[PDB]
Amino acid sequence: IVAAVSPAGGDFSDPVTTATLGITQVFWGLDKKLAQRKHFPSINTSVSYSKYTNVLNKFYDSNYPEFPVLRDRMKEILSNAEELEQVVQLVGKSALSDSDKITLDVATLIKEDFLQQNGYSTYDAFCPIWKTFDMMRAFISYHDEAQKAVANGANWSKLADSTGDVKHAVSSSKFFEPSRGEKEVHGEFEKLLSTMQERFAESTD
Amino acid sequence: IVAAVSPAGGDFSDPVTTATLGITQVFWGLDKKLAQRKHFPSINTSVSYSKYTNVLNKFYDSNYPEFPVLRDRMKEILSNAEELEQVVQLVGKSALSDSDKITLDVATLIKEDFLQQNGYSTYDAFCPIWKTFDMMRAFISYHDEAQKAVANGANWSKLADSTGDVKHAVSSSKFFEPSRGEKEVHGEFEKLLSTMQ
Amino acid sequence: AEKRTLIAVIADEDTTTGLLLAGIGQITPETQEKNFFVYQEGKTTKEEITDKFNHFTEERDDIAILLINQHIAENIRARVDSFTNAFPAILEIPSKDHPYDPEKDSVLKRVRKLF
Amino acid sequence: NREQVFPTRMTLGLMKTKLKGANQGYSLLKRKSEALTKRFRDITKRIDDAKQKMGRVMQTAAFSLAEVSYATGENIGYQVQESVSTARFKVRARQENVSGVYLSQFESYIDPEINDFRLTGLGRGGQQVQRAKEIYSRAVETLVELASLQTAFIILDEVIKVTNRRVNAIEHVIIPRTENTIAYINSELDELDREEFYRLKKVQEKKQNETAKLDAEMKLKRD
Repeated sequence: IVAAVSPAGGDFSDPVTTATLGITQVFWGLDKKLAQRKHFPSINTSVSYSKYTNVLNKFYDSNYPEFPVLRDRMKEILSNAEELEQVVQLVGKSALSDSDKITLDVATLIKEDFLQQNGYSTYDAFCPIWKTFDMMRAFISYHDEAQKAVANGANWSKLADSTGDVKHAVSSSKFFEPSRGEKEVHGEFEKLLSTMQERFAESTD
Repeated sequence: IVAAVSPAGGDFSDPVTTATLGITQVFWGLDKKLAQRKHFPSINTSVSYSKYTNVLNKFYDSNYPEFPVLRDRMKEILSNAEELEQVVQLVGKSALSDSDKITLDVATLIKEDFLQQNGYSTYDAFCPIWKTFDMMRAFISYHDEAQKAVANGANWSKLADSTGDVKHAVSSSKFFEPSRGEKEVHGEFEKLLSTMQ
Repeated sequence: AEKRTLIAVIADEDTTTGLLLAGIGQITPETQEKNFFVYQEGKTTKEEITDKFNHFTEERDDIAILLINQHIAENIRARVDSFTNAFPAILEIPSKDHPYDPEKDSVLKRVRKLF
Repeated sequence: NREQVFPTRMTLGLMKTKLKGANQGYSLLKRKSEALTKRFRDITKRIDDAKQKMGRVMQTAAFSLAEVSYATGENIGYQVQESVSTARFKVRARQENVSGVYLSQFESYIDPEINDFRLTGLGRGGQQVQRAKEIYSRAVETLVELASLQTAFIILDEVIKVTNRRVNAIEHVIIPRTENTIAYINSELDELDREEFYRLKKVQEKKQNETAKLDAEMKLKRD
């Protein structure tokens, strides 16, 4: 059952929103913030939730994908980056640390290269399960590699200096191709971790 | 006639309270801030008032002051401490005067040593009129003496590190076994006040 | 800050001699480290200057004031400008054969801008 | 801006009070920024004046050292460095309230346990050298005070910036957010009251129609 509710001004106080949210085991919300900017499909990470997500994780484990882990990690990164946004908007961008900045940069990367997919495009219009899973996995790998590199005593900016290649590569995973060539993507991720190792070698020195 | 309305959440918008306001001769308010903070029984500072206070003072004319006329003074101390803390919250412990430090410590003391009453505790179950007047007099004494000491050229820190017993003694002045041992507590307190110098 | 009561110095012969004469110098008996070091423009390497700067500024919790000759400070103007902490306080002073240039002082330069 | 879907009316009071109070706090932070700016400005002019003092002081100290060196012949550096152990001249950090801002100031400390310098084999000229030392003692010490005025000025700037940042947040941010919250809450509450008033109007109309039916029944009974 898929039913569209059109509350006045998008307010949850409308009878429609409440009555809908009451009997629903899952709800996908639509935001007018990124829709007004002609940005891709807009969904609130602080609003949209599903109660069927658990059995969905159990079902996604059939493909031996990690739905729950990647989703919780990305949601935590999103919440921490949102709080980081509140703090940066409060004081400034010079009042934060390297890890928080990495969280904000990762938030931007997840915003531009993941949640936003052009429906009019010949690629981003439809995203396969394996494509999104590999994208989230490679994103998590780059995030873990960056977090580990930051723990080695390297600055986030200095780490972001030689990582432009991996960044452009992570942003280029939206186009890709048909079912054939998934190996090229996973391999590109391996080349990304290897690139991280090369950067580590470069740092010393 | 003792009536208690049940306003939801502690809102002053209560129709019960709204209709009961234009009638009742006495209204004792309960602050939602003090009640949910796990603090002793809630009383709003500025809101609580009595129109029978004048007649009650006329009836206290026979029972004399302390704290009949000292109620207006304690009201001055608490209201001024409220006006001071309102800024202090938006200022902090950084920039303040000596009279201000005395006023804040006076608010904390007036909170710990006066308003707080525990019905569950056997000793704190109830306090006498003379006992509460004794604790209030003790507070008014330590406060007026602190204000006098500030005008004598004495700092806040040295004075605070000077007497640590006076606070614990001024705070326990609420009976706790009234009323026979009143004059004795008055003597020990006055003796401490004269021994402070 | 409260722990900062000692003065460290990096300056030429005359300055070091004068300041040590004043009685500002002190040697920690346990660490055998000193709070004074005579400096030479030709002989002392920039890396040692930057090292001493970083050590005196961040590695020690007991440094209150760091004295430095203007001639010496010019060599590490970068590191000097890079220092923005209130403690230790930064004061550029002249040396022999090297008068004090106001614009050379990194902190004073920073203050000069926006005047 | 920021809008809350569910509002009572007490929430409107809390938001309004928090808004006015944050406004007053904004005014306080603004005046404080003005005073801190003036103070940091005076401390800045005093800092430049102190640098221009500092150069002359350095020249004087160098001159004193030269005079002592000429007087002594002796190798000053060796004996001097050898006679260093513990500071006779130390410093003391203190806290001073200055126009609202609490600042750390430095106070010169002279250990009486540590004796003055006693050069041997220098004789009378040694005393001259003592005088030279006095000069340095008189000089750089004051400079250290000026240095404090410098550091405290720098921090006075940074903190002033912090105050300005608060002014930036209390201007188009907090004030506008509170305004939007109060407006949306006012609209939701007034609309809800309008709906309830509509239900009441329909109820009263129902009573009036039922009463009119009663009247019609009475007329019918009369007929």
